[PDB]
Amino acid sequence: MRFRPFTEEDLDRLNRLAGKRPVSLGALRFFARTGHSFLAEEGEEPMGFALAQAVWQGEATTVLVTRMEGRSVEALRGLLRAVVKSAYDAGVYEVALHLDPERKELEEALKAEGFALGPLVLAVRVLGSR
Repeated sequence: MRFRPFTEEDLDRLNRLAGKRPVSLGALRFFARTGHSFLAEEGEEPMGFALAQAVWQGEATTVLVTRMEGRSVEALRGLLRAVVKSAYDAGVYEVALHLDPERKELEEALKAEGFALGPLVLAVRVLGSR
């Protein structure tokens, strides 16, 4: 298992991991530039990815993970660790992401990597695209 930044040449790798929610090249390019996004692979096989960016919240920075995918707890843990280290080296105050409670592997990985789960819940109103 290894963890590294991804580039445009990794589009197919990320999309092999993305299920029915593809990653566009535009999204790949944005996230490759943040310094907080990574890909996991076991040998040549893609095993996970994390898309994240720094968000100023007025007094401090949160690194917000938009998306994480992973085929094993090990992959997810290592991605969490890479995101956390990129946040820590940059003096970022916290790392946040949204957990779907049915994703049991991610729940296990978050806990193992020292994340507090809840009690805040995501409230969303979808307006749609032009």
